[PDB]
Amino acid sequence: ASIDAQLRLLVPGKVSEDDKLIEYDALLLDKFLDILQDLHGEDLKEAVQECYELSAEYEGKHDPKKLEELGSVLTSLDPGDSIVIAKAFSHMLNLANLAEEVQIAYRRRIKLKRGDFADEANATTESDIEETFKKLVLKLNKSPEEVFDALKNQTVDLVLTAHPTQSVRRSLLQKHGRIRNCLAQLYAKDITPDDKQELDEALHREIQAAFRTDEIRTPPTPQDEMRAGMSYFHETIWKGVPKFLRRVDTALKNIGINERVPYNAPLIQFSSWMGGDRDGNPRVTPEVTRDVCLLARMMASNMYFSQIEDLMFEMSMWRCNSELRVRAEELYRTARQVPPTEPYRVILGDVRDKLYNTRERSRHLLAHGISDIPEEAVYTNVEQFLEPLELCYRSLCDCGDRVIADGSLLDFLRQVSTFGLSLVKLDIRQESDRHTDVLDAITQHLEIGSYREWSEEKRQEWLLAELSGKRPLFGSDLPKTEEVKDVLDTFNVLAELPSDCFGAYIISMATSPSDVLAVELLQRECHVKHPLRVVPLFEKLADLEAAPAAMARLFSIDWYRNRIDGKQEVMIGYSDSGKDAGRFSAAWQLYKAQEEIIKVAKEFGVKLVIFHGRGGTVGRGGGPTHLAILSQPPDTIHGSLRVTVQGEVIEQSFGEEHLCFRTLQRFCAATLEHGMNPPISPRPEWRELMDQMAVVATEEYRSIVFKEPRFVEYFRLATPELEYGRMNIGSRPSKGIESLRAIPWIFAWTQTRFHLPVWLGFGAAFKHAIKKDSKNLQMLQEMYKTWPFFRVTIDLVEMVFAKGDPGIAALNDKLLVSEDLWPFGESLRANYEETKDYLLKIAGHRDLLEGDPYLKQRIRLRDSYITTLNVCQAYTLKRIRDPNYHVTLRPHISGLEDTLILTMKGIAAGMQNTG
Amino acid sequence: ASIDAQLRLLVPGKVSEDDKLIEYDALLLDKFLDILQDLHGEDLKEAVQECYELSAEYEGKHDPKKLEELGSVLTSLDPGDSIVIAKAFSHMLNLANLAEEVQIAYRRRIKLKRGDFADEANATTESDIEETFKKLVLKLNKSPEEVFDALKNQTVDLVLTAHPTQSVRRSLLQKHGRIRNCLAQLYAKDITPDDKQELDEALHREIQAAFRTDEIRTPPTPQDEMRAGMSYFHETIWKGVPKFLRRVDTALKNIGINERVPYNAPLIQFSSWMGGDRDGNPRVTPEVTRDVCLLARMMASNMYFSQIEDLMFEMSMWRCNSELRVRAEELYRTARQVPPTEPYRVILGDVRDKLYNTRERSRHLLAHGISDIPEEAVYTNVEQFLEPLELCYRSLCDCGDRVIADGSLLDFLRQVSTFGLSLVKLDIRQESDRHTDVLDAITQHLEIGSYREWSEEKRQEWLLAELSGKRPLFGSDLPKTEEVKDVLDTFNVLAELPSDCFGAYIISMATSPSDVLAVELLQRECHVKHPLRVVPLFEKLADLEAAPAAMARLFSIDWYRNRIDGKQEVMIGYSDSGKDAGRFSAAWQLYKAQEEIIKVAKEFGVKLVIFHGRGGTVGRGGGPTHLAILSQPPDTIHGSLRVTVQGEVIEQSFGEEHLCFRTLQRFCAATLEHGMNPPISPRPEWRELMDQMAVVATEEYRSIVFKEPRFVEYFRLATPELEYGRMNIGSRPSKGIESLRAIPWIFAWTQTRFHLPVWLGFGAAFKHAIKKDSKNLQMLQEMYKTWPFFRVTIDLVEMVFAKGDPGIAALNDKLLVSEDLWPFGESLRANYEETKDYLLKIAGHRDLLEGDPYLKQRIRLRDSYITTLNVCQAYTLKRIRDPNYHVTLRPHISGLEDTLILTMKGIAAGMQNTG
Ligand SMILES: N[C@@H](CC(=O)O)C(=O)O
Ligand SMILES: N[C@@H](CC(=O)O)C(=O)O
Repeated sequence: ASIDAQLRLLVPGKVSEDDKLIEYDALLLDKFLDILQDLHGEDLKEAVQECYELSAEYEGKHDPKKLEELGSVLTSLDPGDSIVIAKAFSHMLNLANLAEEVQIAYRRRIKLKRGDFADEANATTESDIEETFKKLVLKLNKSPEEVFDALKNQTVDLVLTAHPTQSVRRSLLQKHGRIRNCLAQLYAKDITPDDKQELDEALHREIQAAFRTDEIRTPPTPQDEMRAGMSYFHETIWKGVPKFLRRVDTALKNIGINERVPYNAPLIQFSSWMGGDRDGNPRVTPEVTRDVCLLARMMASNMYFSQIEDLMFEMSMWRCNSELRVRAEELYRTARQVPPTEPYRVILGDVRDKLYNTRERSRHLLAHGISDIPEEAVYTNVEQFLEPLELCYRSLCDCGDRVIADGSLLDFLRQVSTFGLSLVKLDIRQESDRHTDVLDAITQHLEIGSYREWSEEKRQEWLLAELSGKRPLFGSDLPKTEEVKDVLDTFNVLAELPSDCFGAYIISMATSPSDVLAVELLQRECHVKHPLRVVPLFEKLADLEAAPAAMARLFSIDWYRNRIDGKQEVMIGYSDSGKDAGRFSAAWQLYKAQEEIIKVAKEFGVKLVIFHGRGGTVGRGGGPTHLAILSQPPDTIHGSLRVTVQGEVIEQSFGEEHLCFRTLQRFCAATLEHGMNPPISPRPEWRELMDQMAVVATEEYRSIVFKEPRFVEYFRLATPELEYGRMNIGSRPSKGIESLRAIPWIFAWTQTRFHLPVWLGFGAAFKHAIKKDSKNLQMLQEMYKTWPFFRVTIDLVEMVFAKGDPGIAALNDKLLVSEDLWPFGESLRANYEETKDYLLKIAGHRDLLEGDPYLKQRIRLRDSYITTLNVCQAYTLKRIRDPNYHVTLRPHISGLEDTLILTMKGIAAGMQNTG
Repeated sequence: ASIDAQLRLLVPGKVSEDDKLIEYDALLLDKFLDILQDLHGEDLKEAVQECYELSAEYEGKHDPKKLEELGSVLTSLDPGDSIVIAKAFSHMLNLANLAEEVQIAYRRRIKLKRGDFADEANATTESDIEETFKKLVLKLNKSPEEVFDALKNQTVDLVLTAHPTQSVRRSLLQKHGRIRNCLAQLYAKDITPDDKQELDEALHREIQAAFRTDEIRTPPTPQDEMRAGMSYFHETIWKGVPKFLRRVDTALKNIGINERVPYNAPLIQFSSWMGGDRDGNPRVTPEVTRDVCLLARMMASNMYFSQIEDLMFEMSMWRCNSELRVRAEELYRTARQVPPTEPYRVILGDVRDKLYNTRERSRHLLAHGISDIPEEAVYTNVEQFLEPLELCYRSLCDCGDRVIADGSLLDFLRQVSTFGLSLVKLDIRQESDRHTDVLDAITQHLEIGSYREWSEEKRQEWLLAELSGKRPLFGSDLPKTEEVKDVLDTFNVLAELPSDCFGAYIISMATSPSDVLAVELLQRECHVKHPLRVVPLFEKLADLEAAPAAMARLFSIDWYRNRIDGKQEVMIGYSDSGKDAGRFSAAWQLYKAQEEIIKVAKEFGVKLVIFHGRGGTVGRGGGPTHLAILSQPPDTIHGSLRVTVQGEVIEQSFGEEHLCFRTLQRFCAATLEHGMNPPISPRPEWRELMDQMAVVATEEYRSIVFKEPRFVEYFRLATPELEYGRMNIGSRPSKGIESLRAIPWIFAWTQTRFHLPVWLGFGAAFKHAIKKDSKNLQMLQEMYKTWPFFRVTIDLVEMVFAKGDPGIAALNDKLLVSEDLWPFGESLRANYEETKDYLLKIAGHRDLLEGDPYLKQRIRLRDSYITTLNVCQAYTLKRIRDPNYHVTLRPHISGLEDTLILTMKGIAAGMQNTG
C-alpha cells in the first residue's frame, strides 16, 4: 500500500482494468523485500529500500543532489554488501521486465480504429492477420484467392544472434516463466480465492529461486552461448509456430477461402549466427562451427523424438487407406512394439527410431568424431522425415477423417517443415580482408604476384579466369599463416557438413564484386559441393553509394548470373553505417540504397532479398516492428523478409507465449501487406531536403567523432568501453572509432544514458533546415505526419531519448573525466537538448513519448532501478580506476570487478534496444 | 437454440451462473450431430435425432407407447446402421458425463452453512481440510498440535479394482480430458473471443477423434486390463497428491501450526487388486501376478525417471552444505555429464541413472525372465531412493533456502513416499475352499487323513502343530490337481518377488480361524520370507455373526498374536452380504459387525483396520463419500481408512484434476474428523427396531430370491445375465443365486433399470414397522434426521430409485419373459412402488432426490441417452434369443452381438454405481 503509493507518485497511473503494471511491480517488490530480509537481515533490506527511495525521488524531481546521496550510501559498502545490493537492483529490474511482459500480454486490443498507418505502430491498435486479409480484399481490390496465393509464396526468415552482454541461462528463463505465470494467475478471474494462497507462496518461492541462481562471470564458450540462445524454441517458438499457422487458417475461413496453408509452405524459417559469425572474433573457430551444427541437429531431433511420443498416443485410430495398410504390414513383418491393428503407431514408431538414431549419431559425432550409427539409419534430408507423416495425413483424409488429420498431425507437419532437421540454418560471416589475405598467399605461392596489390579490374579478370579454369589452385602443400589456415579450415567444415546445416556466407566490409567472387572461388576450391549463397554486407556510406554499381557488375557476369539462379541476398547494417555517418544520414542512405539495388535487380531479372542487420527500426520489436516493415521502400520485400532478431530484444519478442504469437503474426501481416500496399513514395521536395539535411548531419557527426582530436580520450574516460573490452562480455571491442565495432560503440554510450550514437547529427540537420527556410518546419512536420519511413525514424530516436538522462552522464563526467574535458561534455549535453527540442517540435509533442503513453510508463518504471545501477557503476569505475580515491566503509550490513560486471549487465538488461 | 430449449423442457433449469450443464450438453450434442452428418449422412443424423426426441418425450411424460415408437425405429435397422446408432448414443452418453464433470469441477462452494452433518453430504457444502481443522480446535477443544499429531499418524489407503464392464483405454481418457478442457475454456472469462474460435474447432475435432477410436470387443488380457486401470496416475493422481499435501500445509499455517506434514508421513497410499484377485477367476494366473508387479515397478520408475529430468532443470543452485559437497565430489570423481559447480544436478543425475536401470531391469525381466542389469545397480527399497533426495532437502535448508526446498523437491519427496517403488501394492485374493483343497491334498499324501473332513477344532490343533513344527510339510514331489498347483505356484510367486510389491492376502468366503491359519502355513511352507498379512473377508450374514468369535479365537492364539505384531485387517463386502440377506439387513449387520470386531480388538489390544469392499455408501464418491465416512461406527477408523475405489466410480472420482483433489481431500478430512468426533450412537429403541426390521427384511428378500422356485428362470429371461456371462465382460458369472457372484447380480438388474438387489426387503421392513406401531414412522423419520448411518443408507437407495424406471423393466418382460411369468414381474413392480413410497415418507420427500437437486438434474439428463440404449438392448435380446421373431428392415441409411456389447457397456457407463 505504501509501496504502491510511492510508485503511483512516480507514475500518474490509469483507471483501465488492463492497467495493473504498477500493482504487479508493488507485489513483486514487496515479496522481494521480504526475501531480502529473510536472507540478509532487516538492515540490508532497509539499505536497499533507502537506495530505492532516493532513486524514486530523483526520477520525480531530478534534483542532482539525490544522485550524490545515493552515491554516498553506495560507496560506503564493503565489497560483500556492495555485491548483494547491486544483485538486488539487478533482480528488481528483471522483475520489472517480467511485470511488463504480463501487462503487454493481457492488454485489450482496441476495437474502434482509424485504419491509417499510425495504428500499426502499437500492439493495441495494429492489424492482426484477418484484419490485414480483409483490408487487402476491401481497400486494394484483391480476390481472396490472390491474397491466399501471395501468402503461400511468402517467407519470413528470422535470424537469431548472440546477446551482446551474455544470454540468460536456460534454467533462469524457465524460472522467469513461472514468475510470469504466477503473476498472470494471481489476477485471473477464473480461479477462486483459496487456489490463490498457494500462488502467492509459489511466486515468492520463484522470485527467491531466481535470486539464488546467481553464480558469477571465463565468460562462456561460443558453444555454451549458442545453447542458451536456442532456449526460446522450447519456451515458446516450438508451439507458437503451429499455433500461429492455425490462426492463419481461421482468418482464411473468415474471408471465404476454405483451404489451409499447405503444411510445407515455408511462411516461417529461423536462421542463426551463433557459432557462425567469426568477423573480428577468433574464439569462433572451425571446430566451434562444426559443433553448433551438430548441437542444432541434436536439439532438433531430440524435440521431434519427444513430441512424436505424444502424437503416437493420440493416433489410436484403426482406419487407414490401403497405401498405409501395405506400409504398416511391411514394417510389422520386419518384426524386430505395437499391434498391427494400430497402423498409425507402427509408422510413427518407425519414425521415432529414426529420430532417436538421428539424435544419437549426432551426439557421438560431437563427443568423438566417430559414430557406430550409419547414415543409412538416420535422417539426412527433411523429406525422408516428412514422407511417412504425409502418408498418415493422406490416409486419414482418405478415410473421411481430415478433421483429425488437421489437429496434432498437422501441427507436427508444420513444425517439421518450419524447423527442418536442425532448428536453424547457420550463416557464416567473415570480413573481406581475410579473404584477400588467403588469395594473396595463393598468388605469391604461385609466383604470379600479389593479389592484394592488384586493381579491382585485375582481380576480376583473374578470379573469372580461375572460376572457368579446369585446374585446381592449391593443395595441403600451401604455406599459410594461422589466419589463412583458419579461413580455409572454415571452408573445409562447410565442405564436410551437410548443406541443410547452412544458409548464407556473409562478407563483412564488402565493397567490390571481387569480394564476392573471391568467396565463390574459395568455396569451389575447398570442395564445397553445394556452395552457400554469398551475401555482401555494405557498411560505410561510401560503400552503400557504390553498392548498386557493384551489384550491376556482378549480375552482368555470365558465370555468377548462372550460378546465382535468379536469387541474390544483400545485407545492410544500420548500426554499422550509423557509426560511419551518423544515424540520420545512414537512415536516408539505406532507404535510397535499397531503392537503387532493387532497381538494378529488376533490370537484370534477379530476385533480391534485403537482409536487415542490427540497429534498424524493424529490430525494435512490438508494434513498432509492424509499422517499420510497412515503411520499407516499395518492392524491397517482395515476399521475402529476412531480419535479425537482436539478442537484447529476444526475451521481449519471444519469452512469453502471447508475445511470441504476436511477433510471428506481425512479421506475416506486415510482409504480406507491403508487397501489395507499398507506402507512399516521397515527394521530390522531401528527397531534396533529406539530401541537404544528410550532408549537414554527416558533417556534424564526423567533426565531433573523427576530427576532434580529444574525442577518443573523452570517450575512454566518460564511458566504460575500456572495461567492457577487458572484462570481455562476448566478442572483443576494436579490430580509433573507425576501428571500434558497432556493438561496443552503442553499448558504451547506452551505459551512460547519453546515447550519442543514436541522436548526434539530427540536431544540426533540423536546425539548418529551419534556418535555411522557416517553411521547412512545416514540411518536416508533414513528413512526420504522412511519410512512414520518416515517422518511424523519429519515433526510434524519441524512444531513445526517453531512455536518456543527461544528469547521469554529467555524474560520470564529474567522477571520471578530467576537468579540462568538462566543457566538451557540457557542449555535448547542450547538443542533446537542442537535438531533442527539434525532435519534439517536428513530432508535434510537448514531452517525450506523448504519442505512446504505454511505452512512456514502461520506461519510466524501469528507470528507478536502472538509475541505482548507473550510480553504482559510476562510483565503482572511480574506485577501479583511481587508487588515490578512498571512502570510509560502513560496518558490514548483512570484489569491485564483480560489482562492475553486475551493473554493466543490468544497465544493458534495462536499456534493451536503442540503436 | 432448439437443442437447448428441448433439453430445458426436460429439465426446469436454474438462474445460477454456475449452472451451465444444459448449455454444455447442447453444445456437445450440436457438434456431435454435425459430425454424424459429415461422416454418415443427413438421414442417419436425422434418425439419431428422431430417436433422441422420442426418448426425450418419454422422460417427460412417461407415455409407454414412446418406448415402442423408439423400438420400431430401432428394430428396422440393418445391422450396420444399428451399430452406428448404438455407437452414437453410447458416445452422447459419455459426452453427457464429461459435461457433468466440468459442471461439478467449477460449481461454487456455499459460504454460509449450518455446520451440521447434512452439509457433509454434498460437494458444495462439505468441509474442506481447513474447515475440519478449525472445527476440531473450536468445537472439540483440540489444540492445533493435537490435530497435527492425529494427522501425521493417519493413513488412507485407496484400493483400485477392475472395471466391471472393461476399463477405458488410456488414449481415450486423454481425449476425454481434452474435451473437458475445451469445454471449461469455452466459458472462461480470462481468454478473449478470437482465441475461442479455435477452441470450437479443437472441441469438434476431439469429439470426432473419440468417436473414431472405436474398435470393438478376445476381451483383454488381465495384464492389459491392469495397464488401463493404472491410467489415472498419469492423468491426475501423480500431480494431485503433492498438490493436496500442499493445501494441507496452508490449512496448517492458517490454524497456527508453522510446520509442514513430514514428506514421509504416509497420509495417502494406493493399493491394487488388478492381477491379484483370482477368486473365481482362473485367467488370473501366477504368471499374471508376476507380470503386473513388474509392470507396476516399470511404470513407477518410468514416471520418476521422467519427472527427475524436470527437477534437474530447476535445481541449478550452487550453494550446498559440506555433506552434499563431499558426496557430489565423490560421484564426479567416478567420472564415467554436469559441472561440479552444480552439485544438486550431480546427485540427481546419479539418481536418474539408478531410475533408468530400475526401469530397464524390470522391462527385461518382463520380456525374458533374465536381465543383464544387476540388482546392485537398481533400487530395491524406497529408502535407497529417498536418501539422496533427503540430502538435497537438508542441504538446501542448511544454506538458508528452505523456501526453495519446499517447492518441487518437496513435491517429489511426497510423490516418492506416497507411491514408493511401484505405484500400488498388490493384494492377492483367493477363496478359502481352494486352500482347504491344498491342505487335503497334503494330508492325504502324508497318509494322516482328510483335512476337509476334519472338524474346526482338529484343523486348528493340526495347523498349530505344524506352525510350531520343525519340519517341512511337502516338496515338489507332491501330487497336485491343476487347481492346487495354481494356488502353490501363486505362493511361489510371492516368495520370489520383493515384499514391497505386495500388501494383503484376502481370504474370500472366510469363516473360521483355520481359514487364516491355513494361509499362514502355506506361506511359510512356500518360503515366503516376509508373509503378507492375512485378511479374512466375511460374506454371509451367518458369517458376519460369527466373525467376532472367530477373531477372538485368532487373537487368543500365541503364535498368531506374536506373528501379527498388534495389527489385523478384516474385510467386509456390502454387495456380497446383501446378496445373501438383502441390502437393509446387511447394512445393519455390518454396522453391528464392526462394532463387535472393534470391541474384540480393543480387548486383546490389537489395532484393527476395516477394509471396505465394494457396494458400501463410502463407494459412492463425491460429497456422499464424506458423510459416509463420518457415519462409520465409533472407533472403526482409528486413523486408518482402507477402502475400495470401484472401477465404475474411478473416472468420476479421479478423471478431472479438481475432482481428484477433492476426493483426496474428503478422504483425509473425514478420516481425521471421525477419529475425534464419532457420530452419535443409536438409541436403544432404534437398535431394537433395526433388529426387528432386519428379520422381516431378510425374510422378504430370501423368500423371493431363494425360495421362489421360478425365480432363477424369471431372472434369466428378464435380465441379460446369461449374455453378460457368455460374452464375458471381465471375470465369469457363477462359481443358483447363492452361486452367482455379486457383480453379475448387481449388473443384471441395473441393466433393466429395476435394481432389485438394492431395494428389495426395505419395503417389507418399513411396512411392518409401521403396522406394528404407527409411532414407528416418527421414529424412522427421526432416525433419518439425526442418525448418520441411517441417513446415508436411505440416501443411497433413494439415488438408486432415481436411476430406476419400471417402465423399462416392463418392456423387457413384455419382450423377453414368457406370459406365465408376467404376474410375477408385476408383483415385483408393485413391490418397487411400495418400497419407494415408504422411503419417500421416511425421508420427508415428495419426489425422489428433493434433498439433492444437483444430483437429480445430472441423473435426469443422462436418462434420455440411457433410455435409448435400454430399448435397443431389449429388442436386440429378443432378436438374438428368438429365431421366430423377424422385423422388416429399412433400406440402409448411412452383427447383433456387437450391438449388444455396445448397449451393455453404455448402460453400465450410464448407471455407474448403485449397489
Ligand atoms: N523495445 C521497445 C523499448 C524497450 O522496451 O526498451 C521499443 O523499441 O519501443
Ligand atoms: N455417484 C453418484 C451417482 C452417479 O453419479 O451415478 C452418487 O452416488 O450420488
